[PDB]
Amino acid sequence: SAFLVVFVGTVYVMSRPRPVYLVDYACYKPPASCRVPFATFMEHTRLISDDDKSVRFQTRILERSGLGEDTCLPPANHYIPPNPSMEASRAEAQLVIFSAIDDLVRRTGLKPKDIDILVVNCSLFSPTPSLSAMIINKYKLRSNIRSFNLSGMGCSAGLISIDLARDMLQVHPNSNALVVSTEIITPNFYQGSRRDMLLPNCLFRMGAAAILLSNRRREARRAKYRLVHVVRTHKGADDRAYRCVYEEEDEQGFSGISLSKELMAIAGDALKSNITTIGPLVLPMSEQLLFFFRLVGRKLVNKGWRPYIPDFKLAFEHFCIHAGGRAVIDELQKNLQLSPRHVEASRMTLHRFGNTSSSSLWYELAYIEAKGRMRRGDRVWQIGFGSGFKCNSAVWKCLRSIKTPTNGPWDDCIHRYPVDVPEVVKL
Amino acid sequence: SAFLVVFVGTVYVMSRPRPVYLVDYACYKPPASCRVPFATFMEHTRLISDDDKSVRFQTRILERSGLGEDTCLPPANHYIPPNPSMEASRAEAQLVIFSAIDDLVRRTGLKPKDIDILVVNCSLFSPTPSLSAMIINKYKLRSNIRSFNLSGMGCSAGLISIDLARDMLQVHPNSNALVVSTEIITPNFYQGSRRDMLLPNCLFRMGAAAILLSNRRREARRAKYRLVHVVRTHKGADDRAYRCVYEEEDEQGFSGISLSKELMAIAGDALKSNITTIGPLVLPMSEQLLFFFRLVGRKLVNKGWRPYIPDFKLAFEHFCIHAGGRAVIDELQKNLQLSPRHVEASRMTLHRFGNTSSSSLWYELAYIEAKGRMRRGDRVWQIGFGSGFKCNSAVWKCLRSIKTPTNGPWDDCIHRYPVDVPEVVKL
Amino acid sequence: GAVHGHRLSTVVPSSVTGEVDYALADADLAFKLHYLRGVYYYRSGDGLATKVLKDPMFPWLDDHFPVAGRVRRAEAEGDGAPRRPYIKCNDCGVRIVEARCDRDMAEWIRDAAPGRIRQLCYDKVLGPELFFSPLLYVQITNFKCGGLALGFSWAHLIGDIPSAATCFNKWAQILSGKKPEATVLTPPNQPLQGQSPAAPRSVKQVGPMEDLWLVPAGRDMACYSFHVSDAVLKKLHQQQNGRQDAAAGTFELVSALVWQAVAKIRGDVDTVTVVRADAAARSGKSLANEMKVGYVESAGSSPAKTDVAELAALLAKNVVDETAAVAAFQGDVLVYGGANLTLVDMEQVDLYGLEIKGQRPVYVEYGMDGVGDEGAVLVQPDADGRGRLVTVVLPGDEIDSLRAALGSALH
Amino acid sequence: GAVHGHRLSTVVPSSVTGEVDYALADADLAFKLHYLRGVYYYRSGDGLATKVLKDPMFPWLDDHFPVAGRVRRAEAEGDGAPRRPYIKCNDCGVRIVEARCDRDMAEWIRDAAPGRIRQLCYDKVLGPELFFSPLLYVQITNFKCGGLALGFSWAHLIGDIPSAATCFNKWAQILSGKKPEATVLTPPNQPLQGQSPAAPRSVKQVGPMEDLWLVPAGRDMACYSFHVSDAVLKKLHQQQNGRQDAAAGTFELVSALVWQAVAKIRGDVDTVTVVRADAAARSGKSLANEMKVGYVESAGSSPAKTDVAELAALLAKNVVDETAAVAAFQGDVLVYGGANLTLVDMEQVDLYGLEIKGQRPVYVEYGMDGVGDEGAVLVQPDADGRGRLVTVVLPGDEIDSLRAALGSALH
Repeated sequence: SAFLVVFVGTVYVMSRPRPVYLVDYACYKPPASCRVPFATFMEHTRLISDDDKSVRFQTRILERSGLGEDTCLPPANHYIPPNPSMEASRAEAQLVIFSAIDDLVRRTGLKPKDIDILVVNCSLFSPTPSLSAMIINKYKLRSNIRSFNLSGMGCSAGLISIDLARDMLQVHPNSNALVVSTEIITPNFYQGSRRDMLLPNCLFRMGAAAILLSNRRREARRAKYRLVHVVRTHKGADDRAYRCVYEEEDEQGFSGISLSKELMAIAGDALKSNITTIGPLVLPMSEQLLFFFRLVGRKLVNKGWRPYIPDFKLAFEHFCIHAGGRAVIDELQKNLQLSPRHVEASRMTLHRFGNTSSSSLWYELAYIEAKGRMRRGDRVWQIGFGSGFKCNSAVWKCLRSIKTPTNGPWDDCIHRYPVDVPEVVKL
Repeated sequence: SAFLVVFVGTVYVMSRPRPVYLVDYACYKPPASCRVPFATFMEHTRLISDDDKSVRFQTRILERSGLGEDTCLPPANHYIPPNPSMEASRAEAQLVIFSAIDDLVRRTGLKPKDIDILVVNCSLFSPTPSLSAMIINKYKLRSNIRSFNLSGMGCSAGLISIDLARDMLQVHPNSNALVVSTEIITPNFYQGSRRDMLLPNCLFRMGAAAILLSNRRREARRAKYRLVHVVRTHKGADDRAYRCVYEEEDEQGFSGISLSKELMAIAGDALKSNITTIGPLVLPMSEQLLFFFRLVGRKLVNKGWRPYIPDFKLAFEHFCIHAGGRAVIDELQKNLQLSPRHVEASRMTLHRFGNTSSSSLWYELAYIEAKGRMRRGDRVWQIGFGSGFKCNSAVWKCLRSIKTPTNGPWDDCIHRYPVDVPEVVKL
Repeated sequence: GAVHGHRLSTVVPSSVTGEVDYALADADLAFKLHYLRGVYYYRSGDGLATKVLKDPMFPWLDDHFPVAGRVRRAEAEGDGAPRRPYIKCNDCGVRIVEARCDRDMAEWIRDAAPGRIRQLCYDKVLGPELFFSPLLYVQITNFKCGGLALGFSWAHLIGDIPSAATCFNKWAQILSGKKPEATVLTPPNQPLQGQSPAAPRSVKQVGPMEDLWLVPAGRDMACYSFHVSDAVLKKLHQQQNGRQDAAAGTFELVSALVWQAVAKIRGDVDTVTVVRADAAARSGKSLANEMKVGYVESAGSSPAKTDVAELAALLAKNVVDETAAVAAFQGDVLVYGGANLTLVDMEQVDLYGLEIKGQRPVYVEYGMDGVGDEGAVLVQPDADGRGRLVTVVLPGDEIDSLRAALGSALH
Repeated sequence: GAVHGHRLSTVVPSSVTGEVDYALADADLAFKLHYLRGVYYYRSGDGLATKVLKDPMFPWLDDHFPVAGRVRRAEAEGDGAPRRPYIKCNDCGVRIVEARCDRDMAEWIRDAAPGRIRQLCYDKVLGPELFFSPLLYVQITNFKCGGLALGFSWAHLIGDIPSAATCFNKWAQILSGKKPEATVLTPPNQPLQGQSPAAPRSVKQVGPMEDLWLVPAGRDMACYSFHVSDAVLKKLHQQQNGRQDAAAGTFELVSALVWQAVAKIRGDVDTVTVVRADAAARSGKSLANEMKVGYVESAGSSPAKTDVAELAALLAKNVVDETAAVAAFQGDVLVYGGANLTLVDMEQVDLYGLEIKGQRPVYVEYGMDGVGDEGAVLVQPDADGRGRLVTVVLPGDEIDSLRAALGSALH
C-alpha cells in the first residue's frame, strides 16, 4: 500500500521501548598497600580470639574458599583490634567511589552536568546524608537530579539498580544514568565468635564499580552493550528463604550477618526458578521445541525420562555467575554443563578480587573484555543472588568488539591469569 | 476533515502520560499505652544525665517545640536507660508497618497477589533483609515483584517514593503500587550529651503511613486523588547545605544527627528554590503575568519594586507543610502570607503526633479529610524537606468528596481539635 | 541470694488530665514525712509477664490521676513564710522496677531475718529533687521457684493506708477483668484556720525542712515482722475472765503484748501513740488521711511490770483523741515513731483481696519508712482471717532483745 | 611519663613471592635465641606521620621478603631427632606499633636510667606461637616535644647486626626519595656435615628447647648505656707510651676498660667472648650472620689488677678464633653472655645513616635481648663520629656498682 503505512508505522514506533545502552563502566582496582594474604588473616584472627574452635573453623573456610593473595581489605581492618568508626568507614566510601567515578569521567568525556539519574546501592553502610548526596556534593551535579539510594538489599542489588535505571530511562527521554554499585567492608566486620556469622569475615573484600547508561541515539555507536532483559525473582515469600541470610545480634551484642546451614538448598532453588523464567526469553526456537513437544511424550507415554536440562551454551557466549563462593560456581557448572572456559571469569575474579558484594559481575565482565574474548554480537549473562534471596539476572548484548588493551582492573595482571586454583591452600 | 483525524487522535492518546490515582491510604495511630508527656520526658532526661546544661537546653527546646501531651515513643525508650537493640527495633518495625497495611487491605479489599510495585522508605533503620522483604514475607506476595528499599534519604523520602511509584506506573500498565513511609525511633536515640545532637530526641515520634497507588482505569470511580505534579529540588551541591543535617559520632562514640546552627538560613533557600520551580506549574495565568507584564517594568523603570511574592491561595485550597518544627511553619506563613486556617493541619499534626519523619504529610492530609474540608476538585500541596538539603513537593487533586467519619488516625479526638497552643509549655 | 537486675520504667494515665491542681488537705501535710512499704507474695508467677502487669495501670491511673502527679509549691502573695504544697496533676508517671531474685521464695518468707521488705520494695522517698520525685514505686520481682512479690512503696502524703490498699485493689480488679468501684475525688480539700500552734503530745515537732521530706533517725532501723497465731490469741483471753470491758480482744491484746515486750527492754515507755485506722470515721474519698491519732497515759504502774490485761484495758478506754490538733498544726509533725512508740491498728483493712487473676496472695506484710527513733507496731491480719501479723519497726539494737522476750509469750 | 596507646598493625610485601622457602644457614641457627633492640631518636617529627612511615615498607619488604616470613620446620625422612627450621616466605607481615609518650625526649636521652630500650622497642620473641611470631617489630613513638623514636626489635635468626642496619638504611633510602642498593639473596644456604660434638668454650650449650626460642635468665637484666667521649679516648691512649702495638684504641681500649670495671665488681672473669662485627669478612649476601666469635684467655694475672693498656694488648693478638665451630654445632648455642663476658664490636656499622628525609638522627643506641647470665658489651659509634657509645647489658645488681667504678676513667 501507499496510504495505510502511517497507521501501522506510527503505532508500532510509539509502542517499542527506548533502547538502554551501556556506554562504558569503570571498576576500582584497589592498591597493593591494602592486600591481606592468607597468613596475615590467620595471624590477625589468632591474636584477636582465644578459643580454638573459632579459629579452626576460619582456617577450614579460608583455605578452601578459593581466594588468593591479592584480595584487599580497608585500612581499618589492618589493625590487630579492628576499630570501625563512622568516619573511618565514610572515608573508605570516599575512596572506592570517587576513584571509580573519576576513572569513568575521563574515559567517556562525561560532563557532570549531563547526569540526570543517579542510582547508588550499598547494603550495610548508609549515612543520613546518603552516598548519592555525597556523589552530588563532590561532583556538583544538578539540583533537579533524580537521585535514588537503594540500601539493605543484599549482594543482588547490583541488578536492581540496573533495572531501576532501565525503567527510569523509558520515562525520561535523552538522559544519562550513573549507577554505582559498592560495598563498605569497614562496618561489616563481626567482632564476636559465633561460628555461623564469621563467614562474611573471610570472603568480603574491597571493590566498587560505576556504570553509565543512556538512551540517546548519539551514544549508539560509542556504546558497548545493549541491555536486552532483566529478570527479577524474589523468593522472600518462603518462610525458610527469608531468614536464610539474616542480620542478627549475638549474645554479647555484636551485630553481623548470620548465614543458615541450609543455604545451598535455598540458593539452588532461587537459581532454578530464575533460569525457568528466563529460559523461554533467550533460548532459540529450535531448542525450545523440546518442551512444547517433548512434554507431550511424558503425560501419556512415561512420567520419568532421562534428565534433559536445556543447554544454555546455545543461548549465550559469556557467563558471569556472581562470585559468591567456590561452593556455588561448581554446583551451577555441574547441572548446567559448562566448559571450564565458561566459568573462568567467575573463578579468577573470586581468586583475584574476592567476594566483592554487589559489583563482582563488572569485574567478571572486565575479565572477558581484558582477554579479548568479547567479539561483536555476543550475549553476556549475569546472574546474582542476595540476602532476602532476590535472585536477579540480566542479559546484555555486545555492540562493538572491544580491543585488547582496555585499561581496566585486570590489565596489570592479565598475563598470568588463568592460574591454577588449588583445592586446599596448604598452610 | 474526515481522514486526517486519527493521525492526531492516535498520537495524542499514545504520547500522553498514564494517570496515577491515589486509591486509599492508612496511617498508624499509636495506642495510649505509648504516650510520653512533658514531665515524663523531663524526668527521664533528668535522671539519665548529670550536667544541668544538657537538661536546661532540652527544657527550652521541648517547652517551645509545639508538641503536645499525646505524642508516642516506642516501648524501648520508656525505660529509664533506653536499650536500643536490634530485636527491640525490628519488633517495632513489625508493629507500625504490619498494622498500617492491615488497615489498608481492609478498606480497599486489596488482595496481596495484586501488588506489583513496592517502595518502602526508612531513613536510619535498614536491615540486611530489608523492610520490603519483610512486607513480602509477611503477606506472601509474588516472586516477580518490583521491590525497592530507599534508605538514608532523610525526612523528605516520602515524596521520593511517590515519585518512584509514579515513574514505575508509567512503564508497567495496569498495576498497583504499595508505598510505605515510616520512621523507626528505637535506633534513632542519642545517648550522648552534645548540645546540637539532642534535637532529634525531643521531636521525633512514632508513626507510619501505607499508601496504595494505581494507574488502572477501573480505579477512577473509587480513588480519592490524582497525582498532578512532583517537583524535586536537591540542594546538596552547596557545601553549607550538605553538611547541615549530618550524622556523626561524638567524643564518647555515640551516633546521632548533628544539626548545624544555620539550618534556618539553609531551609529558607531550599524552600524558595522549590516554590520558584513549582510557580509556573501551578499558579493561574492571571498570576503568572508578573514575568512578561510586571518584570518588564523592573529592569528599566526602577531596579527594585515593592516586594511581591505571588500568593498561592488562588492556586491551592489545602496546604500540608511538613511538621518539622514550629519555627519552620511560622517562617513559611510569613512568606506566602497564608491564613491561620490554611495552616491548621500542619500545626495540629505537630501538636498531636509530633515530628514523624517521612509520614507527617499523610497525617496532615487525614486531618483535612477528617474535618470534612476536602471538597471535590480541591488541590492539595505537600511540601517536605530532608537531610542532603532536599525539599521535594507534590500536588494532588481530589476526585470525590470524602465524608466525615473516615476511620483514620483522628476520629477519636477530632471533636476536640483545633486547640489553642501556647508559646511556652509551663514548667 | 540478693535481688539484682533492676530495670526502671514508668506508666502514665491513658487520658490527658491537663492543667489540673489537686489541693492537699490539712491532714495530708501532717503525714508527709512517712512512707509505706508493702510486699504481696504470690505463689505462681505463671502467665504474669511485665506487660500484662503494666497494661492495666493505664486505665487504673485514669481514676487515680493524683498518684501520677508531682509535688509542687504555691506562691506567697502576703507573708512569704508559708508555702502550702499541692499535687500538680501533670501525668509524670509511676515507676515500675522489674527485678529478679535467685532465692527460693517459700524459704525467704519463713526466714525471720531483719530486713526483707527493704529489698523487695524500691527504697526511695520524696527526696532532694522534690519536684521530680514519684509518689509510688511498684517493684515486680520474679523468683527462681516461680514466685512473684509485688513491692508497693506508697508515699503517705497523697493517701492513707486503707486508702492505699483499696487503691491497689482497684488495680487488681482491673487486671482480673472485673469492674472497679468508682473513685471519689470531687470534693476539693479546703484549708481551715483555727490558730493552734501548740504541739500535741502524741507527735514530736521536728525542725523545718524544705527539700528532703525524711527525718534521718540516727539509729539504723529494721522491719522485723513476726506472726501471732490462733492458739496464743485464746491464750491471751484467759486473763480477761472475771471482768468485762470494751477492750477489743484482737488488737488491744497483741499491741499490749508488744508494749510489754518493748517496756521490758527500754527504760520507760510511759506514753504510747495509738493510730487507729477506723472505718466509721472514713469519708467517701479514696485519697484522704482519716486516721485517729491519740495517746494513752500510764496513770499508775509502769508498763514493764504489769499484766497484759491491764495494758489492754488501758489502751481502749483511756485513749485521748487528738487527730484534729495534728491536722490543725502548722509545722512538721512526724507522727510515726517521733514522740512515742506508735501502735497502728491496720487490722480491719482487706489486704488479701489483691486477687490478680484468681490467685489469692500467699503472704502480705506492710513495712514502713521514715519512722522516728521510738518505733512502730503494725498489727496486720493473716491469710485465714483468724491470726495476726505484727510487723515491728525497731532500731535494730532492740530487735534481737525483742525475740528473746517474746519467745516465752508465743512459745 | 610512660609510653601508652599501642596500636598494632602489619605491613606486607607489595608483590606476591609465591611458594618460596628461604633456607637458613648453619650460622643462622647458632644465633637464634638472641634479639636486637635498636632505638633511633629523631629531634623533629614534623611531617612524619604514620602513613608516610608505612608506605615505603611495602616496596622495601619486596626486596627483603624473608623478613616478612615465618619460621617453619622441615620433616626428617630418616631419623626424626633433628628437624631443621627454615623461613617460609609467606607474606605474613611486620608489626608496626604506634605509641606515644608524654615526656621530653632530650631529657630522656640524658637520663642514665637502667632500662630505656625495653619501653621504646616492642619486647616480644619467637615465642610459644612459634609459627605465628613475627621476625621484626617496628615501634614508632611520638613524643610530647615533637620527637620521634623508631624502635626496631630485630630477631637475630634472620640477619646480623650489620645486616640489620643496612637493611634499615635501605628503607630510609626508599623513604628519602633515593634509590637503594641491590639486595643479594641469590646463593642459597646449604648445610655442611662436619660431625662436631665438641661444644666451643666461648659459648654455653643450653638445654634442648623446642617452642620458646629464649633462655630465661636467673638474674634480672637491664641495659645501662653510657657514653665515652673524645677527651677520654685520648686519655686512654697515653698509657700506650714506650710500646707500639696493634691495640686499635677505639674498641680494644674501651672494651678492655669495661672488662676491668666488670672484673672489679665480679669475682674473676678471666675469659671473654669477643664477637667482632667485621666488615672485611662479609660475603655478598644481605641477610647472613658473618660475626667473628672467639675467646680471649687471661693466661696469668687477673684482669682486676692489670692496667687497661695490657688488657688492650691482650685483646688484639690473643683472640683464638672459634666462629667456624660454633656454626657447625648441633645443639643450642647461646653465644651472647652464655659462657663468658661478651664484647661486641659494633663500631664500624653505619648506625647514623638512617636519614629519613634529610634528618640525621640525634641519638642511636642498640641494645640486646636474650643475653645470658654473664653480660654483653656493645661498643657503638657516636653521632659526631669521634666518641664511642657503650651499651652494657648486665644483671641489675651489677649496674649500680658499675657506674661508680666507671666514673674514675670517663670524668
